Amino acid sequence: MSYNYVVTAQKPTAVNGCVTGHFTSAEDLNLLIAKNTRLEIYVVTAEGLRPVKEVGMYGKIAVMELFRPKGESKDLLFILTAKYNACILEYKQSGESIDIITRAHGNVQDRIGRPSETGIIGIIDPECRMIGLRLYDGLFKVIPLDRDNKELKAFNIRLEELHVIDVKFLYGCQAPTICFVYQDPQGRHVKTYEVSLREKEFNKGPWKQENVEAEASMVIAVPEPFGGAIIIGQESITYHNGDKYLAIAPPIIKQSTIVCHNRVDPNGSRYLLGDMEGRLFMLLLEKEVTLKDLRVELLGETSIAECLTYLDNGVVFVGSRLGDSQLVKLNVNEQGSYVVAMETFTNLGPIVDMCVVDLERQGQGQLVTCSGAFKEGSLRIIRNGIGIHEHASIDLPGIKGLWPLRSDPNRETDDTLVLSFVGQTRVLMLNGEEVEETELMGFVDDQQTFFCGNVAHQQLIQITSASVRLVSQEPKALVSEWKEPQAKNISVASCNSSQVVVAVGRALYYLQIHPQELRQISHTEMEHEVACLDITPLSNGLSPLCAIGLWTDISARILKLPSFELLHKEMLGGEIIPRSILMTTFESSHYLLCALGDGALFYFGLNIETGLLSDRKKVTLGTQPTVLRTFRSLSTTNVFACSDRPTVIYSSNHKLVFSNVNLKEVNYMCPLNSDGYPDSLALANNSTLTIGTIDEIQKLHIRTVPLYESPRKICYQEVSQCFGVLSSRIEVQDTSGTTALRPSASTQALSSSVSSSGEEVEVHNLLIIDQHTFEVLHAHQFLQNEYALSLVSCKLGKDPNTYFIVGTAMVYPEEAEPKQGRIVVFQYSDGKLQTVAEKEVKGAVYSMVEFNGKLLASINSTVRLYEWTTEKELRTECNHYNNIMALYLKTKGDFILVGDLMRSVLLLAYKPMEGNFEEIARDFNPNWMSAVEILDDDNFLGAENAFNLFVCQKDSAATTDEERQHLQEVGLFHLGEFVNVFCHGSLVMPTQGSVLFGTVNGMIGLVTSLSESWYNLLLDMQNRLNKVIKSVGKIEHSFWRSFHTERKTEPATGFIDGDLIESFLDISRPKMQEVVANLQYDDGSGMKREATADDLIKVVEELTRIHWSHPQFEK
Amino acid sequence: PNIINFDTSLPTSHTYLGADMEEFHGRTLHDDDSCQVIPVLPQVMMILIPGQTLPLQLFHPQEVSMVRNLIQKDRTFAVLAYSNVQEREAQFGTTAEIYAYREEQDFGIEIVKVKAIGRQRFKVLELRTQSDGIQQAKVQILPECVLPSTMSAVQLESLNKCQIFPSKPSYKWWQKYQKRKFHCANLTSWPRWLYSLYDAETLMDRIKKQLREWDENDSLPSNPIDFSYRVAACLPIDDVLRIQLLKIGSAIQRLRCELDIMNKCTSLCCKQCQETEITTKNEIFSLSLCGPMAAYVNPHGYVHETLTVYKACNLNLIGRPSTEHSWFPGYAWTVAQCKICASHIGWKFTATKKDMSPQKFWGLTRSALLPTIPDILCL
Ligand SMILES: Nc1cccc2c1C(=O)N([C@H]1CCC(=O)NC1=O)C2=O
Ligand SMILES: [Zn+2]
Repeated sequence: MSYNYVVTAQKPTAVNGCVTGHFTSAEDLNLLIAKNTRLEIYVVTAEGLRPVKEVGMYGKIAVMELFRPKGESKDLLFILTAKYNACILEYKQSGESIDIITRAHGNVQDRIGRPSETGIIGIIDPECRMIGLRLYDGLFKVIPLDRDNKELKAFNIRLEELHVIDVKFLYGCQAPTICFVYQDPQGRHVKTYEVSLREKEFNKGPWKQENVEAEASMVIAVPEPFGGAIIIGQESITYHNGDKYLAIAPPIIKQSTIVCHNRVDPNGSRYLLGDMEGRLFMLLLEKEVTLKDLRVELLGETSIAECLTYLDNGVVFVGSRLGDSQLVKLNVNEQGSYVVAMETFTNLGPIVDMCVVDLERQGQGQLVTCSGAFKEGSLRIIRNGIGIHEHASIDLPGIKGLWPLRSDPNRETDDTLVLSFVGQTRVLMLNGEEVEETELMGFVDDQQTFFCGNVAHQQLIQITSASVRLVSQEPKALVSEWKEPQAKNISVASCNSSQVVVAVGRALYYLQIHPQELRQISHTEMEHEVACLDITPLSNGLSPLCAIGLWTDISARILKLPSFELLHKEMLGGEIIPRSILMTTFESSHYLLCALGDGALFYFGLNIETGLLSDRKKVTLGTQPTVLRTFRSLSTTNVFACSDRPTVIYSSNHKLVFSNVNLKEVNYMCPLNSDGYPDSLALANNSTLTIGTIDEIQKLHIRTVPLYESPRKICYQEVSQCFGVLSSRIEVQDTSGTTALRPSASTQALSSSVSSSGEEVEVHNLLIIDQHTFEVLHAHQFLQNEYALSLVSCKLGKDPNTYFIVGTAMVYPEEAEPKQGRIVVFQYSDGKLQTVAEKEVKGAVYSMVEFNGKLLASINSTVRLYEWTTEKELRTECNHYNNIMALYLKTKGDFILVGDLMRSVLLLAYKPMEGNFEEIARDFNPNWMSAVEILDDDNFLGAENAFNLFVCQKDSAATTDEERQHLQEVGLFHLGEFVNVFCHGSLVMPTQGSVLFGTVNGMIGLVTSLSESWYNLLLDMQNRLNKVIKSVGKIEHSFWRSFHTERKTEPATGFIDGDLIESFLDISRPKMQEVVANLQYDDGSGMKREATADDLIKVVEELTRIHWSHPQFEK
Repeated sequence: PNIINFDTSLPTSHTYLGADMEEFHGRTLHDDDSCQVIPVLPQVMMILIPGQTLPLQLFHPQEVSMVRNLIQKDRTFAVLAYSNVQEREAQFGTTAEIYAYREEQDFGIEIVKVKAIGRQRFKVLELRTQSDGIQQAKVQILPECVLPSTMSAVQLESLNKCQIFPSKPSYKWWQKYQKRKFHCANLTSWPRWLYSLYDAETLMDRIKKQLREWDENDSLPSNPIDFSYRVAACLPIDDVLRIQLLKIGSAIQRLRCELDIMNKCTSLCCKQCQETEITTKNEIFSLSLCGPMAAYVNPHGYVHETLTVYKACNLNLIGRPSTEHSWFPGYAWTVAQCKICASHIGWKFTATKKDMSPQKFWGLTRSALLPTIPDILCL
């Protein structure tokens, strides 16, 4: 609506910068990584990297450089943000307390200035006299590094050369000297200048070189003793100094564009170079002291590197924007100099498209992204839950139950897993990680076990259909056996350390565990068949209550012991009988859970002495019946719920919560505290027994499905249990006439189809990827020069089939505007993709949306609506000619939101009685727009330049027809990220609505709506938090969030920053009361009483529950 | 045909106006989105585009004294793009800043001749008439929307050093320009070819090919803003399309709109007749340095946006050729009327000397033509 809450669900993963130095101490070697708005600080260790501190800034890090001014014990850090906020930071640590303090700060933006084409360049001279900033054409800003320059005051030196490509400060010079590559009418050249510190002007530099390579783009300052500079172009690498000139152009770099570099050693005898394709090179300066020649060696392949940094021990950090980041080892006499991958780091960006699987389910929905580009392209399956580290797998099918057990009374650790099967029981012994099937004396393999385990007096119990068997630990024999008076088989079995409550049809029986004897104490008949029983002591191993579920009554009731007196009777409702029942305590407060035959779970409070339901609550846990099992996590007790959707039930603020398990269908479970598997669990499905350890806490589980090509669009087709993915791959023209660069998803599919029988070419495909295995089941190749643009998965008209529909465009280098394209309707039946129908359009099909059982498509500047007929053809119903290109298309009801690349918003309405569209409203505001979404019938969200969000609303006032057709700008916010996709979807099961967004940096965020009362409270809260929260670099949050373009800056409105709001939980108790001091809390009556810290702790806590939680950085 | 014995710089000088005029070089610009109150000239009916020159001849004492007091101030007046000429209704307009001025008081007849240039677009808040008869408009300055590159936001920092390309000498050059400038399109939802449709440089080059057909004998501006306004003042479009063009705030949308008009509107018809064809776009040529169409004032202070074409059809010629007040020195004019409806379409221009080229041409007034697409704006 008009009031929105925007919060981060996954911080940016893409790496834009990486530096090494000595930040945390003079003795430590650090690795500083910039991930947009975040700075991660690691300590390089012989084994690997150790995370020490991660900070967020109210800015997009544009420059990050470590430096050591004279008199300083360890390095300082210079950061410059995209909004020209400059700062010098220092790492301060007192024991286990870490702060990043601002030594100096200030905004270095100029009132006038044309921002340079090769962007912001920030360089520091070797002597640390100054910071040199190339922000605008014709100017070189200089910030002296004097101790007293705490406001980073600077001066500009006019540069005659207007088009500078790259600049660096040289080494071994008599005064701060810059070296740069520039272009002018006579070509590309290299020039140097001295910075006169007294004059604050440029002086004639030591050397220059006119007419360098047309493509030279990188300046490398070589340190002493040689000094000078290295220039890297497209086909050549050259060295320059006052007198010397070296030039190489080796074939090894002929087909590479080098875009990054790093100095390996302090003498600068070796450099690492990375091209746009993942090749890693080593540039060596060969001495004879003097510098004699240059040599390039191809080391191997890494991820496409944005930045490289040599660490130590031949370990290189590869910072990537298009694929996962890495730690590679350079190995690098016998072999050539080569590289081996050591560690990989998840990078979800760029997220070019995404979709939600299980959106309808309350929570438990996975997000699938089209991530990366080129050889780094992949799908990323993102789900939140508790993971299980599997340690062992046993192929043993048909398991109907698992029980932990201790065959040795002198040991406290379990050493036996007993499993039941239909009409059978097997015993497995554990000797460390060695599982070996054995026989247990006194236990029968003849019958199916309903319960078994350790009981009182150093004994074991085994409850089968035939009988109840007491077994001695030392002698391993059946000391006592209880059987039904008429030999009738048991139907339900419950037991604890000293009590056994067996159910024989409708009649319950209460046996008591005694030394070498099972004493039958009580025998009663219930008014319905017994479906589930429980006697968990909540006591000295004795529970005076018994939970029992019934068939005819369909109720879960709590009875007294040993009197069988009904203390309460609660009717569950419906026609399915219960499956499991459990009495358990969460955070000293008792409960009574009840699982139904249709995966429905009921949870009520249970009075230990009274025996009655406190609150009738229900939570659907799946389709399959649920089996509840108690287990201990730490001091407290948790319950594992086995079904098609396994769940862990726990307490939080004395209230039940339901974290889902990052696992598939689990039928049975039991805790296992073996010597080889301590504090572990056993899980059983239809065919396997798994022994694993459940993770500490809920985190994101990301499955990477590499495609080795670029995924462009994704749709989910539930009926087919698969994904439709538009993808492209680059091929190079071959002599024997085009060919692939490497195998990828579209060339490695199980089955494939085609649309017809040295420069690059894009081959477009439709992949059908299985949703469980992720194998490429099929690949369809589009026509030569045909660009696949849009994709939907839907049912049309009266047709029951679900189709994959693709909108294409014919792309010819000679034609600027697309004049040809088509809509192809595909069906994935059995194992193949069939083309059902095709529709030629006279333009590009930029977008497609299923619209009320019809296909709404935007072709060029028009919006067309198609009907799917019984002859299985798309027949044109109506058209809407827009004065804009219909790039974006979103619909809600009969409304259509149409948008172009320049932020032109058009609102249309399908008139069913007229058979055409009517323009409702519009808004022209030229700015680059990257995505749009409909929030509700009246409000529209969009992402516009530069990294902003905006909300426009159709007018409430309705004064006149002109006011009715004009959209009002009600929200603006500088997000700091570039949104590629918006989609409605549930993350976790006040606020209304959920809109997720995917970005270029791999960040995933959420936009939800607020009431005016909530927005006004949180807006006040932000202004009070902005006075409490310390900002790295002393940047005002309001300046950071202000809507921004190079030309304009307006304050944010209509948006609440959830990342700032949630930081309230991390501030001190006294500071919390300063924040909430004059806040007006509204409980739901208008009576705005004063807000307390506890009111806002509960308010901000439920806000954290609407999105995925962020992981702690440091160990 | 070629231009011979005719100085193409002569028409932009407006020598028919008279002797040398005092020139003013100071420049007044009002803040973006600011509210200014600027005087409107009463009988001016033209729709002015920024950068476009407007010659005027004022004879009424209230107009003469209004410009006299305008010279002593910011030299700016408001030119309204009338939505209703009869109802005197206007929603938009352009300021015109006087750059040249001359007074004539020969025979006791005061005449003020001015040359003004369009500066800034605005939105009309209100129109109030003054005691002197001069309307005064309260206007809100519309800002020129300047956008960076489409890629400036999603651009990888490592490929920043590749954003300067070697000098343009070629279809192969444009293929390489697109592939390198829009390489980071791979991080977004759209292809490089889409980003080309919104690239000022590519759009100006597309226009430049068709503008070269009109003026076969590279003086156009480099700034997309200046180029789009220079092209806007040359398109012979009807008043309804010209007001839509003026309403555009971005040079990208303006260049895109101009390319659509140039690719669709290829036949010029009589506005009164509507379906009667006067000339085709193939006949349009630039006799003036400013292009194929410029504003010129007649002896009675009436402004005509005259378009020069090689041949015009379906016109009848009335009167005898006259060189009086001729906007093309060396040519005589003859009134041309539509043969069907007799509406004044423009004039036939005949050369007075046999050594001139072209020996004949047509000057068609913009207000008389209707551009048809032989079988609304588009940005
Ligand atoms: N002498 C008169 C008298 C009435 C109308 C006009 C002229 C006249 O000269 N022009 C045009 C004709 C065409 C031209 O070259 N210059 C003009 O001022 C008129 O519209
Ligand atoms: Zn006519």
